[PDB]
Amino acid sequence: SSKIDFVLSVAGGFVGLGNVWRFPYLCYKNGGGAFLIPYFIFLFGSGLPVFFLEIIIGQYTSEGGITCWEKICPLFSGIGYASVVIVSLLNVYYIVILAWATYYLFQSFQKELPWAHCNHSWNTPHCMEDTMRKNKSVWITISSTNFTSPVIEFWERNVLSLSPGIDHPGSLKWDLALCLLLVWLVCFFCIWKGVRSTGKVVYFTATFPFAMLLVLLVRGLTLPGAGAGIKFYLYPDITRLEDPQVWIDAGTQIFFSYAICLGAMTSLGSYNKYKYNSYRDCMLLGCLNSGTSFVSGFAIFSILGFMAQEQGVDIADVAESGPGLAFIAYPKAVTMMPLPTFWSILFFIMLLLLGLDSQFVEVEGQITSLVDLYPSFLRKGYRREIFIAFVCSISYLLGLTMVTEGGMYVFQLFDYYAASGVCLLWVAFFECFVIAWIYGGDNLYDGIEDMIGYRPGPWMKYSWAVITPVLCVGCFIFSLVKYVPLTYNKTYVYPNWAIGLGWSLALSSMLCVPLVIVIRLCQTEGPFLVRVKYLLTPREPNRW
Ligand SMILES: CC(C)CCC[C@@H](C)[C@H]1CC[C@H]2[C@@H]3CC=C4C[C@@H](O)CC[C@]4(C)[C@H]3CC[C@]12C
Ligand SMILES: CC(C)CCC[C@@H](C)[C@H]1CC[C@H]2[C@@H]3CC=C4C[C@@H](O)CC[C@]4(C)[C@H]3CC[C@]12C
Ligand SMILES: CC(C)CCC[C@@H](C)[C@H]1CC[C@H]2[C@@H]3CC=C4C[C@@H](O)CC[C@]4(C)[C@H]3CC[C@]12C
Ligand SMILES: CC(C)CCC[C@@H](C)[C@H]1CC[C@H]2[C@@H]3CC=C4C[C@@H](O)CC[C@]4(C)[C@H]3CC[C@]12C
Ligand SMILES: CC(C)CCC[C@@H](C)[C@H]1CC[C@H]2[C@@H]3CC=C4C[C@@H](O)CC[C@]4(C)[C@H]3CC[C@]12C
Ligand SMILES: [Cl-]
Ligand code: NA
Repeated sequence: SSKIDFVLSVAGGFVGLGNVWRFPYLCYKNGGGAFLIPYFIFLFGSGLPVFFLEIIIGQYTSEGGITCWEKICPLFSGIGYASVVIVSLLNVYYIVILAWATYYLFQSFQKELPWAHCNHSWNTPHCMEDTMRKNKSVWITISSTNFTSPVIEFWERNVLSLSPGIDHPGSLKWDLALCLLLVWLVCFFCIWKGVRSTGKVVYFTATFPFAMLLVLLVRGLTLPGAGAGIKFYLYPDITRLEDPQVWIDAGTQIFFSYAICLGAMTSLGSYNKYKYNSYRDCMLLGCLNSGTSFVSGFAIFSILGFMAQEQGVDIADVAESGPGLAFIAYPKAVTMMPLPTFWSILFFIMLLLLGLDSQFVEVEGQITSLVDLYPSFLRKGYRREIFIAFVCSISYLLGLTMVTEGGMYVFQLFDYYAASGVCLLWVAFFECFVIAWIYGGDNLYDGIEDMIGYRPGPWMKYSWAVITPVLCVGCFIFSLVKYVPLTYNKTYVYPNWAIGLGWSLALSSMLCVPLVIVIRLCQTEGPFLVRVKYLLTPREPNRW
C-alpha cells in the first residue's frame, strides 16, 4: 500500500535550504563534531516535541498561529504575533540565498564554469589553481603569499564584490538585484495565481533533491581527502561545547529546519483532521529532515576534506566559516564531476526548487495570517492581490540592503538574529511554558489521546515542561554570561551599531509577547488578579 511513503512526499517537505545550506555552514563555523552533540540533544529534547506541539495545537483548535494561542491561553496571543514578525524578517533574507543560486545558474550556462578556473577579471594575482597550490605554489620555491581558491574568489568577488565592512554598503549590485526581482516575481505570481497544488509533479519535486544529493554524496566520498572531512565532521571537540555559540546555533538550526516558531506548523495542523495520528508523521518527518541534513553534511565535508588536501590547508580554513559555504563546496564538487556544466545547472535548479517551495509557503502564510487579523477589509478581491504585491515589494527593497557590496554582512546579521537565535528560543520557551504550565500538559495529553487514539508516552510532556524550558533559558543566559560578538568568517568584527541593530531584529519579535500581555491586561476590566485569571483561562479550545 505504501501509505507511509505517500504521505511524506505529499506532506510538508523534509528538505529545504536549511538542510542543504544552513546546517553545513553552522556546523563548520562551530567545528564539525562538537556541533552535533547539542544538535541531537535539541532535536530530541526540544525540536521534535515542539514540532509535535505546534501541529497538535493547530489540530485541536483547528486554527492558525495568532488565533490558536488566543484559545489556549488568551494572555499569550503575543506568541502568534511574534511568529509573524519572525516570518516577515525571514522572508526578506531567505530569498537572497535564492538570488545567489539564480545568479550561479545563469553563470552555469557557459561552456566553462567561471569558478573552475583562475584567468578572469575578478581573480586576484593571489588566486592559483588548486592543483597548483600543492604543486610548487605553497612554500616551495617562492613562499606562498596567501594564495586562494578560484571558487572562493568567484564567490567573494564576482558574486558578492564583498566590501571591507557593513560600514561600506558599496554600490547596489545590479545583477543580483535583478536576480532578486526574478525570484520575487515568481513568488508573487505563484501566490497571486494561487498555484499551490501540483499533484502530478510533486513526486519529481520531492525526488529531484534527493537524487542530486546522492550524486553529490557519491562524488565526495570518492574524492581523495574525504575521510579527513568525515572525521572532522564526525569527531567531537569538547572544548567547543564550553562555548555558548555552538549550543545556540545547533539548537536553533533544529528550530529553523523545522519551521517551528513561525506559525507554519500550527496552520498545517489545522488542515489535518481532528482524529489523525499526527504523532507518527511528526516523528517520521522530523527525523527525515534531520537525517537529510546529517547526510548532506557528509557530502559537503568530504568535499571540504578534498579541498583541504588539494590546497594543503586545514579543513577549518579551507572554505568560508559563514553563509556561502555551500556556494563554495558544492560548486567545486561539480567541477570534479564529469560533464560539469550539466551538474551545475542541476544543483542550482535543485537549490532553487527547494527554496522557492519554502518561500512560497512562507509568504502565503504570512499574507494569509496578516489578512486574517483584519479580514473584512482585506478580503475585497482587489485588495488581497494589492496586499500580496505590497508585501513582496517591501521585502524586495529590504533585500536590496543585502544585495549591495556590503550586503553579505547584513545577511549574516539577519541569519544570526532575525529568525534565529534568542528569538527562536524565546518563542519556543513560551510555547512550551504556556502549554506545560498554564494549559497543562496532561490536559493537552487528554486531547492528544482523543485525537491520535493512543495516549502518548511521557517524553512529550517532560520536554515541554522541563527540557525545552531549561535548554532555551539556559542557552540564553549562557550566551549573555559568556558573550561573544558575531564575527563574519572569523575575521570580521561587527561595529557596535550593527550588533545593536541585530539585537533590534531579535527584539522586535521577542517584545511582541510581553507587549501584548500589557495590552491584554489594560483592555480587560477588573482587579489585576481577576484580569490575569480570565486572561489565563482557555477559551473553549476543544471545539467539539
Ligand atoms: C528590517 C528593517 C525594517 C529594519 C532594519 C534594516 C537594517 C537591517 C538595514 C536596512 C538599511 C541598512 C543600512 C544600509 C546603509 C547603511 C549606511 C552605511 O553608512 C552603514 C551601513 C548601513 C547603516 C546599513 C545597516 C543595515 C541596515 C540598517
Ligand atoms: C527582472 C526580471 C525581468 C528578470 C531579469 C533577469 C535578467 C535580466 C538578469 C538576472 C540575472 C542576470 C545575469 C546574471 C549573470 C550573468 C552572467 C554574466 O557573465 C553576464 C551577465 C549575466 C547574463 C546577467 C544578465 C542579466 C540577468 C540575466
Ligand atoms: C519600504 C522600504 C523599507 C524600502 C527600503 C529600501 C532600502 C532599505 C534599500 C533599497 C535601495 C537601497 C539603496 C540603493 C543605493 C544606495 C546608494 C549607496 O551609495 C548607499 C546605499 C544605498 C542608499 C542603498 C541603501 C539601502 C536601500 C535604500
Ligand atoms: C527581552 C528582554 C529579556 C530584554 C533582553 C535584552 C538583552 C538580552 C539584549 C538586548 C540588547 C542587547 C545589547 C545590544 C548591544 C550591545 C552592545 C555590545 O557590547 C554587544 C552586547 C550588547 C550589550 C547587547 C547585549 C544583550 C542585550 C542587552
Ligand atoms: C491585542 C490586540 C489588540 C492586538 C495587539 C497587537 C499589538 C499589541 C502587537 C502586534 C504586533 C506588534 C508589533 C510588531 C512590530 C513591532 C516591531 C518594532 O517596530 C516595535 C514593536 C512592534 C511595533 C510591535 C508592537 C506590538 C504589536 C503592535
Ligand atoms: Cl536541520
Ligand atoms: Na528550504
